[PDB]
Amino acid sequence: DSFVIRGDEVRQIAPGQTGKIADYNYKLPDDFTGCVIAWNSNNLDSKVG
Amino acid sequence: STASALGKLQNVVNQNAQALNTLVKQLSSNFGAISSVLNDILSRLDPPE
Repeated sequence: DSFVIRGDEVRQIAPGQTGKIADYNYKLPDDFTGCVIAWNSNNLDSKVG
Repeated sequence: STASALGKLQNVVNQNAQALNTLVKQLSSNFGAISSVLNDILSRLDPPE
């Protein structure tokens, strides 16, 4: 599963985690197996406008 | 007239009553948890802890 989020919210992607994204957009199960990949796309996905 | 001649039966009754009473009394202990009542723990934390 793929998406793009803000830099501060990466800590909200964890089992048993709460916040604004983990409860309204994407919730992970408590016994989640698998794992998470995150990287930065500031110079590509951010525009001066 | 003279009492205390039936120590054995009274001792058996006292032993049973005391054992049951202390078994009931043990419910109030903490065992190192935050609280001794389940509802307070449930209604004050998310499930991870």
